[PDB]
Amino acid sequence: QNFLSDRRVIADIVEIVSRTNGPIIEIGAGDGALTIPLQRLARPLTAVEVDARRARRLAQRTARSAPGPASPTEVVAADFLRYPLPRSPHVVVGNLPFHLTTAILRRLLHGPGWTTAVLLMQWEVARRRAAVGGATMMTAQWWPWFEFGLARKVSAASFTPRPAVDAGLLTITRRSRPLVDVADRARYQALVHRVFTGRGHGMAQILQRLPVPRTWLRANGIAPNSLPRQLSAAQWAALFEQT
Ligand SMILES: Nc1ncnc2c1ncn2[C@@H]1O[C@H](C[C@@H](N)CC[C@H](N)C(=O)O)[C@@H](O)[C@H]1O
Repeated sequence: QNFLSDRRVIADIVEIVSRTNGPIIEIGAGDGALTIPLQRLARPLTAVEVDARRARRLAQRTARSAPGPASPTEVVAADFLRYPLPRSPHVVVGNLPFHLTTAILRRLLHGPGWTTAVLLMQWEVARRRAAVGGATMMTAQWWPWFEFGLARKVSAASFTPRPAVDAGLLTITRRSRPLVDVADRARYQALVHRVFTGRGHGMAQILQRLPVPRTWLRANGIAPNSLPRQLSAAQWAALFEQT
């Protein structure tokens, strides 16, 4: 496991979390590198840590730095993949174990209540999720319900011990107005898969060899030679409504 040792990254994450509202849930709290600074935001906090011995040590540390028994942070010894997320508004934050990143992201994207997620993960994953240099199939598949932001790059030297690759700080925000109804999620995500894996050179050829009016692409501001990665969230949703 790679614990966050760079205090500047801690300050940066706390700065982003401080601009949000409501209760906070932290994934992989560890020794409390983020938990202790997050508790000073005076908001309700739940810190999740799968190592029970480490979770008990963290519960003592959070209580010691808290105003006292009468006033704070609940430390839960649990696997976040099995943790029931509340359906009420909350904010999620975490330094994710790099081998469980996509499973944790899947669990969060299908989960309720949370309005913002502030997550530390592998740099290549955070880059693809934030659509740096164009969107990937997974980003476009979640775009009607969420927005992704790349806050910063984080060197492997900012962790102890050092991971094999660098990291990225990713923000995710739940759209208050979804672009596609959640009931149509599986058909929407199937269409996005079909376009990213379809044969053809460019959108005009891809949409031809697929099970769309020929005037549709240019009327929606899409160049016929464009690649699926160049489409915006609004264009994917218009394509879903069309098909
Ligand atoms: N599935 C899980 N659910 C909740 N915690 C996890 C899970 N898997 C790993 N853990 C913990 O996730 C943490 C991930 C670490 N990269 C960071 C820990 C901590 N925030 C620190 O920076 O001090 C480790 O403390 C792991 O023990």
